[PDB]
Amino acid sequence: RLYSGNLAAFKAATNKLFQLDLAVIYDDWYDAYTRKDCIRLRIEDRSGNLIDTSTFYHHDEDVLFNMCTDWLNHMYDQLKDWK
Amino acid sequence: RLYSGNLAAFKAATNKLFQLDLAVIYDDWYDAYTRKDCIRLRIEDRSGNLIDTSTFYHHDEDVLFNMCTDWLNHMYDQLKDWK
Amino acid sequence: QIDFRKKINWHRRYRSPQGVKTEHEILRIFESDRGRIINSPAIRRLQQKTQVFPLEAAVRTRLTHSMEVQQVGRYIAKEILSRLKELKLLEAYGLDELTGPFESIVEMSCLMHDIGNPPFGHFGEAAINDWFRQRLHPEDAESQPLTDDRCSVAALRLRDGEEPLNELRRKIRQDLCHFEGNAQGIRLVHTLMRMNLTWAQVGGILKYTRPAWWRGETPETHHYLMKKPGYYLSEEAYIARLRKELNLALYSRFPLTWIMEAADDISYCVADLEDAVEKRIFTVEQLYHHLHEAWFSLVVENAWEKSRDQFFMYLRVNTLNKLVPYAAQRFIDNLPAIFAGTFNHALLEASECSDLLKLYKNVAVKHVFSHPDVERLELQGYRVISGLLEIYRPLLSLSLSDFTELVEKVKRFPIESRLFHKLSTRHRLAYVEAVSKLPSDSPEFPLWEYYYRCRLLQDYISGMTDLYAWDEYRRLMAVEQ
Amino acid sequence: LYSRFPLTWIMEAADDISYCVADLEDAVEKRIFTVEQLYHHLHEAWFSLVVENAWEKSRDQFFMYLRVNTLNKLVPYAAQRFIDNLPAIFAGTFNHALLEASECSDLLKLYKNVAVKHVFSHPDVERLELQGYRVISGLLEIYRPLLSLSLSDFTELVEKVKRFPIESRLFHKLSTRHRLAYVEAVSKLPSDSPEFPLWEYYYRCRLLQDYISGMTDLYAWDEYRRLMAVEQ
Repeated sequence: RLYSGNLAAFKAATNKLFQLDLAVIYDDWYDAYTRKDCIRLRIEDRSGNLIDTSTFYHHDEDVLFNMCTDWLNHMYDQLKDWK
Repeated sequence: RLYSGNLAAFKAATNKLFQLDLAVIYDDWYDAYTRKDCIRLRIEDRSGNLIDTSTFYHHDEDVLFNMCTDWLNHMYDQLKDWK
Repeated sequence: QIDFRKKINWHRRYRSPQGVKTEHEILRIFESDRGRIINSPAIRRLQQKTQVFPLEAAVRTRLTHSMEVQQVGRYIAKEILSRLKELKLLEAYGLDELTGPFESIVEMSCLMHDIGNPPFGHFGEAAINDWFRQRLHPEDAESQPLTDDRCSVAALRLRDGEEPLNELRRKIRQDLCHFEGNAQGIRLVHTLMRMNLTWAQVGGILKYTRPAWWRGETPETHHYLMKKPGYYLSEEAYIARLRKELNLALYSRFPLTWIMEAADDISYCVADLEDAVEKRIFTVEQLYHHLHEAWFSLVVENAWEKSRDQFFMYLRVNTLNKLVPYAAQRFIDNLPAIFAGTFNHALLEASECSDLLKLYKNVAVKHVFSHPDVERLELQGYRVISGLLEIYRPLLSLSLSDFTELVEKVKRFPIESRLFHKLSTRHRLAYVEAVSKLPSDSPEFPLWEYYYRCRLLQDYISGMTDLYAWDEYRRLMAVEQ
Repeated sequence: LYSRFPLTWIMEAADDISYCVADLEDAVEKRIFTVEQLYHHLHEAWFSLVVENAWEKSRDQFFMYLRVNTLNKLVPYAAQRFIDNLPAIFAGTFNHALLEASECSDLLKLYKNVAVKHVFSHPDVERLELQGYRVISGLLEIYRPLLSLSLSDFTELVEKVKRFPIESRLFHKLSTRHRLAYVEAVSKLPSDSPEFPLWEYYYRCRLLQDYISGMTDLYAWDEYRRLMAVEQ
């Protein structure tokens, strides 16, 4: 199963994004065609407009959560220069 | 027996009066001549001087507490214009 | 004009029997309603809730007390019908072919009086009310927006600069801190169990008429009928239609309810006293001494002198033969006001009946309710309810998106998902149906969703027994395996 | 750096097969559901060879037949995966697992999802999971006062106190091996660098975590009730 520390890091990244006056939308499912699990994240604002949306595929959830957290930190660095 | 919400409303009115730098004195008994219960309230100040005093009679305590709370709110509106 | 055909309605909310019907079909309808009421899990839950003493001996539960209330109500209804038939007013009042429904409705209303109380009774309601009062602070919304709003919910704060949304926050905040047994009973009979009772049967259990979201003073012409909350905000629409089905004005009451109330006032005294003897607290001699000191001649002297398990069987009968005809005559004398629904008094509320009832009540308060065991049970129940609410608190701290996602299926909320799965199926289905009908675009969606989440929590907490809640409280605290 | 010892791969593979099948069997032994429901759920959540042979040759001895077929289908695949990618494994940089699109993944996922649907959702597991969380949190809260002391106070407490009764009793409640490990770890530190308090706090927290993690379920549960004055 998923390790607790990875979930904690993902939650910390989500809270950091939310404190930046942004909205994080999380969706997930499984794709049997590719035999993997898929997670899509859609970033928004206080008005509810899409900014960045990306989907990740993997067969192990520990790597998937790490990739998602890395992407969230990358966007936070990008959009935290200002605004 | 007395319903909890009525007692809570009476306590809230008492606290509102007390925060207004006033003193609320409560006395109660039963009158067998009229076959009812009597509650007298005496409002005071930081010095200990009577301002308004009234007594209510009823056979059911739920109505009695409602009347007392209504009177307390009426005086609070009267004397909260100023002082 | 008095016509009881406009008040005894046998229609239903779903799959209602339309058309014309005879006496036999109507009687079969009401027998079917009895069949649904008697065979319900709520009654079997009443089987294991305490009345005064802890559940062990042959002490009484809620069910046996309901069985006395039912008998008294049926006897009063029969006396009223007989007295009306003697005076040749039975056919002029529209009751010629409706006596059976009359008695059945009164009996079933008396049976469903205690269907909606929470575990531990008066001390359960107090705990729920104080917990939610601490969480919401309804006294800070009575006027224009403040800067010192102590509410702990962001969406329920009164943020100055918007008056249409504020009215709704005020209503929800005031409603959520007025849990009451009868309102929960109405909600249980209609929404949670889905029994589909007739309109008259549902109206028979509407005891008080004050809305739960009421703020301020009540009119002087209804100060008795509005001394307690009557229904919640989630049933308002329902109640509206109920009035249209029974020709009831605003803040009015269904006639037969009066009779039921009367019954709940007689048994309330005498039964408790008997149990005090059975638990070896004091004895018959002390009973008479305390009664005589706290004081009449007829009942007390006959009971004390003809006696020198069979003493109480003689004491009840005399009290019933002294009280029931008085209630019947009070019902018949003020019949137009009761049929209008505006009678602002009770049937038994300066005669000797009030004195005898007060005698029994004060003796019971002096010698029974002051025992240490009752007092200890009362404190323990308060603490248990508070602890359960504290345990389930994390479900109320989530967000709209998180709770919505949790309902549809999670990997990010293990503890919350397990806590949610611990709830019952019926309550979750009720939440789903309630939330589905809401418009998903209005700015009022979060307010209603929070209201229904709190309603779900209160239904779960109030749907337990004393023993089940106690055991679950020790299990969730890791005190017992 | 960041490399792995070859044989570890094999061990990981094993931890992935048993992980499914065993759990399923226990569900039957605790009287949760039965064989017929097993096949129905498997068929609904879905292969021909193993499942059909197991279901048809069967009409305590069903599982003894189900294991063998799964082993004879899975072990040679793992052996061939080990041998095929041997240089990368010997280098220590193989960034995959042995059993990670063949039918083996599908069969393992079938077993796993059936177990998640019908076994891990039972109320008892869920209740035990909440109770364990609360017990561990309570034990940490109870032993918190040991972490609020100072360097001098804890050092004096280790060497022998009259000023810290509760703390001394709590410290004496710990095991001998953990305290000896703390003593040896702290002795080697330079006693003059400005980094001494940091390392001492790190090793104190390590001592607490070793003590907490060195218990059994029953021992921790009983100790938690004893320290809370719930049982004598």
